[PDB]
Amino acid sequence: LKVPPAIAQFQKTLDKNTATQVFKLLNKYRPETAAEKKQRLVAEAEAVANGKVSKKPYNVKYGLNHVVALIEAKKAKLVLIASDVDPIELVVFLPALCKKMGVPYAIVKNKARLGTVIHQKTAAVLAVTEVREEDKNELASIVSAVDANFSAKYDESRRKWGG
Amino acid sequence: SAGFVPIKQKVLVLSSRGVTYRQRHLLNDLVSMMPHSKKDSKLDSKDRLYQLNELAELYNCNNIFFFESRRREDLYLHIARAPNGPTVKFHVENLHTMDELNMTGNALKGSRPILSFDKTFDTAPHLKVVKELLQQTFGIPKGARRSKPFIDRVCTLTIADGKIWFRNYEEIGPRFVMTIINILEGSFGGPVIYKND
Amino acid sequence: GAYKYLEELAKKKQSDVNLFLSRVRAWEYRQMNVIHRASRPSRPDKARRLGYKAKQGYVIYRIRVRRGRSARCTAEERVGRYCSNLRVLNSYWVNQDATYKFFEVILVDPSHKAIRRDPRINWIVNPVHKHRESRGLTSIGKKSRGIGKGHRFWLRHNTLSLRRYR
Amino acid sequence: APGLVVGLNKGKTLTKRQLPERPSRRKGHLSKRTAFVRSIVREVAGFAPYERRVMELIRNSQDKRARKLAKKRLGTLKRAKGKIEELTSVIQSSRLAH
Amino acid sequence: YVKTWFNQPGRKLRRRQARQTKAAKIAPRPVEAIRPAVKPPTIRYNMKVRAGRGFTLEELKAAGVSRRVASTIGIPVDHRRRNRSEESLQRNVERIKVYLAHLIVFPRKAGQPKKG
Amino acid sequence: INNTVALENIYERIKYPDDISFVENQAVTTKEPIIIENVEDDLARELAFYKQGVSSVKAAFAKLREANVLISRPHDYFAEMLK
Amino acid sequence: EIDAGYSSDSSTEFDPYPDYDDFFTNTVRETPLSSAPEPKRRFAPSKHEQKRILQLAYAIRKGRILTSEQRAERER
Amino acid sequence: ANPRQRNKQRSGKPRLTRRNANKKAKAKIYGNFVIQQNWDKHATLRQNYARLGLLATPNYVTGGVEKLYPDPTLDDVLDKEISIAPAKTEVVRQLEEEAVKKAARQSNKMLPLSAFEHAYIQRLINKYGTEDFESMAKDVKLNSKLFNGSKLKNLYIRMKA
RNA sequence: AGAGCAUAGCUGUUGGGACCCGAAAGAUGGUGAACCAUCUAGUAGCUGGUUC
RNA sequence: AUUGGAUAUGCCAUAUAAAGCGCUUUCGAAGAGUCGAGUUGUGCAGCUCUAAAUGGGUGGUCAUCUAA
RNA sequence: UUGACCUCAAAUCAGGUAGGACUACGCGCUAAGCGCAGGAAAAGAAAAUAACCAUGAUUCCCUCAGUAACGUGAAGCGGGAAAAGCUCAAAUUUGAAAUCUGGCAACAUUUCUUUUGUUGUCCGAGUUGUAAUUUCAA
Repeated sequence: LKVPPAIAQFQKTLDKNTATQVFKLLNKYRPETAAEKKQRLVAEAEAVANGKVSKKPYNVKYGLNHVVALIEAKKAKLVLIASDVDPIELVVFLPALCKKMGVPYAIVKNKARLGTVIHQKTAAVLAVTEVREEDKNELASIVSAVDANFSAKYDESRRKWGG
Repeated sequence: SAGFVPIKQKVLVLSSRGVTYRQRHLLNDLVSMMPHSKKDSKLDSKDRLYQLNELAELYNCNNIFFFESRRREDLYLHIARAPNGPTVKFHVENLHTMDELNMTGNALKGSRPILSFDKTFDTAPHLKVVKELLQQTFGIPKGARRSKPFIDRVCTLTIADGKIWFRNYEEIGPRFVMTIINILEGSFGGPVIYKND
Repeated sequence: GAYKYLEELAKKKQSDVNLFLSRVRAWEYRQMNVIHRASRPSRPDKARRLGYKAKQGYVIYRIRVRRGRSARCTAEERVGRYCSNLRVLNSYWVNQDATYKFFEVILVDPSHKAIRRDPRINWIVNPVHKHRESRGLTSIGKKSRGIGKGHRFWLRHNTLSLRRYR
Repeated sequence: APGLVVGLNKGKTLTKRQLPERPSRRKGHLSKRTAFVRSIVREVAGFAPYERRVMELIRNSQDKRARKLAKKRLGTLKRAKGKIEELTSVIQSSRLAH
Repeated sequence: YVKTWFNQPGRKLRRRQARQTKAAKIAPRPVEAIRPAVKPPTIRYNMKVRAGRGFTLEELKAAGVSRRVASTIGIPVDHRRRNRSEESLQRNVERIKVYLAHLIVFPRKAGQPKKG
Repeated sequence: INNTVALENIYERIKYPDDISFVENQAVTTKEPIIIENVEDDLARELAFYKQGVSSVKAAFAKLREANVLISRPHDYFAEMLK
Repeated sequence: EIDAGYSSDSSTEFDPYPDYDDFFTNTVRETPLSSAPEPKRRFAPSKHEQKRILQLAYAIRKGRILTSEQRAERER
Repeated sequence: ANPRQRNKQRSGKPRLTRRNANKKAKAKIYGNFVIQQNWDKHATLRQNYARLGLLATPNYVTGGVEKLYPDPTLDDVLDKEISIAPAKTEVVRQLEEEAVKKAARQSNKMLPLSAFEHAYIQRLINKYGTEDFESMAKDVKLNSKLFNGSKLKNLYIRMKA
């Protein structure tokens, strides 16, 4: 058949170098594991039991409903969509929603790579909303690359029927 | 444009939600009686009758036949002229369909019938309008599609005890007690100008 | 979040996105058995509003019925006999073509402790809920027998009630 | 005394009350979020084959034919009027950016 | 088929015992809940007063019984019914007031954790 | 209600052209009122209707013959009947 | 008026693969989609872990949970 | 008649005869203790309620009652405050007092503070005072849990006791 | 310047299997290569009978 | 001897918690091959088409409900 | 060359469950046939009536009423029995998946050495969404 433009736009993913750079920044903001989080809580629990303030965390945002609500909140600075969601309808609107709400987005390879970042088997989509001040330049540099290598590229190919 | 091969008269026949087998068969018989009736689908709205002109304009009909079955118990028939025109609301009772055994007539489809009207219609100006509207509608205009040059039926309307008896003769079969309810000056709108009482 | 987007997309069914998916997915569904297990619902929004939770004990089964009883009613019954250790929760239309109508059936495992201990789905463990599809007790079973509230919707008639003092 | 009297009558004196509106009656009110979602999905999903036919008929100023198709397609003039008005808005919005 | 009424007095007795059983369980409190007084909905019966289902949310607000604690003391709440006239409001607000006048609610044990 | 002046004006405005042929107009409205006062009874109403129909048929047949309208249905010419 | 005419196609007797059309996302929305006020909870330390910390402390006090020092020294 | 029923007649095994047929048997009152100690096990619940001075129904009665002996405005119905009602019998008086006394025993609804709460409110108090709770709420360095001025007032009021 | 309402009895009559017995069928579901079980107390102007 | 729901009382109680009702210069999501329309068979089902957002359903512009 | 995920398989792997009978009463498909339940079932908290001074889930009884409607044959109201209300989907927990099955190890507990749990730990499920909060009466 002839793939519609909204479904063909997923075949033109993000390239080697930019994806590797994107995942390098994501891996500095991975969420905290279930095994580690318990250790952090029992450390704080033991501190309060013997005798007795912290800072807000900084981790990448995941979850389809959570991220879509972050795009519509104009909070997400970068949205990374898996290219192989089994029901494609789950993300078929995400590129158009990101275009409408002025968010930089990219379609990257494999849900597992996004899944690995957040200690899950699979992640449909990932969003970066806030980064540490030390890495504001790195996120800004990556977003520029996504604009140049994903949004500036293709562009016309996402409006043409695929296949 | 305005219209190609313009036939003088066309008829738009509708029914409301809440119609019955006796009522539908009556609607089918009248639609089959005349070839310039454009049978259409129900009107889901029983409130904004002003949209009826939109159906008439779209379907290129000038005569509107709307069936309103209130309480799905009594049949009210509105006859109106699509461009402005007077809207006349009628009552229908004593249903006889094509399956009844007193039926003995058989006419020809598309044959233009002869219009015979009661002389009491000329006694009152509102009865003149009702008689005038009926002849322009039942009377099949010349050049109508699926119309035959033969003549095989005559429609007889007699005003007995204030109620019109519409009988078609070769009895053709359509039987009902035609009773006037009221008259609206506009196309399904405007102030009421006549109450039959 | 995105479940609102999924449902408004489902409304447009002849749309370019949906028509291409309906044709493609109908092909893949026809290549399988008549009744086959689905890893996840193909319309996760419809399953979710009908009762599906992504937890152990809930099962999705896809079935195809010959187009032209209600097909949706027949989908529930045939899946009910196939997975007879499960209770049928609900069922929803997913796909169709010129020959087949495709339905997905939500079933729960009544013997699973995660279902046996959820007070929200506890109710289906009780034996009064064996074969709700076999008795017209599902959503499309209830509608089929005109069960509802209104004026649109037998022993009491024919009996002669003879009272003690009469 | 804590008992009820059943039958008889009560003071026919009347004093009307203006009751507020119930939250169930709020249904059918368009939301800002639902308007946004429906416009996004309208764009993404594309248009039905009969919606394309209607939009091209409107494009060539064949409005009478366009309404005849939509009314036969959907099934009512009321649905046809809304579909024509929605697709006409789409045509104007697309014509702005096309 | 004939429905024969030979169990008319055996039903009568069974219903009395169900009342007796219901009391035995909650004997200090009435065997039936209280009901509002409502006017039947027609031109034929609107001059009668009959028992309703439950009290409206305007009636409970005016009396002083929040819709949560209303059911716990045997006051039914009908959310569907409303008060189109002040007569129905004041007739049933007074009914709740009289019922609360005769009410003896027995205190319950409340958890009192040792710490703060 | 019953605005006679308005109703008469509407009737005249929407009046069909009398210049149309009798066969073309297909109207047999005469001047002598064939209306039985006892039309409540079935027999009197049927007789009055039959008399009006007979007069209408005779007038139409004479007009059809004058206007060369073959009102006689031909057996060879087969067409779908109304009933 | 109506003229009771018959349409040229009255019953009484094209780029199947068009390009994507941006009639809605051609312009960027400036403001958030929801006007719901921000809850205070997002500006405060989480009550989820505070609930979890307190019930971890209780098990530490009751000896159900081996403390980090006791568990670490037990590994040796 | 039935084969299952002939199965039992033709076998020497006894039936599972259970003797639980007690007619005129009324249910015995558990639930309350004051009601149990003043319940005539013969009389009906209507009679027992009426003798005890209670109401069996707060509504009407759908039949004639037993007669044994030949016995010889909006603002006013909304702001009125009925002052309870007298207790006709001694059982109702006994129920009334025990409920009042039981309230007195369990009358300390007020809560003490804890170590965390006391240091939280005290630290806010020393810096901001004991009257400006609005400015207390708007502080974030000390009011880490981000309590509003109404929860701070309850902490301050509760700390004294 | 109201005579009805209820209950019971007798009598008549209408519908229920309908005073008792007796009529060629057919249907649903089975058995054996027609039979069997329900429907069925099938259909009555008729036959025979109908008790001090 | 098995247990019901209560009562009295002891010991624990993760309350840095969880509620009800005051207020609002803040918000308020609501179920689609469904509803509906056309046509056949026995409201329901088949088949063709197929929606909306103060909308939709059902009654007399009003009332009343708020489906899938 | 390795690993992650996906999809499909195998096992006399571990733990379960289904069938058949009864069927007076229940609920379905099509008296009979067929399917499926329980101690009752079904129904059930209005996309319900009404046109009033309005009513208020369901079921049952009386009445409406042999009425309306088109010989068939109700229903609103009215009298009574019993009365009980709620759960989700759709809004980010986002200052923290707060959620859950299982294995193992302890402990407790029993209509019961037969039952049923608690705590700890490890894996798995789950961000394609498990909890809390919310259900328009808001």
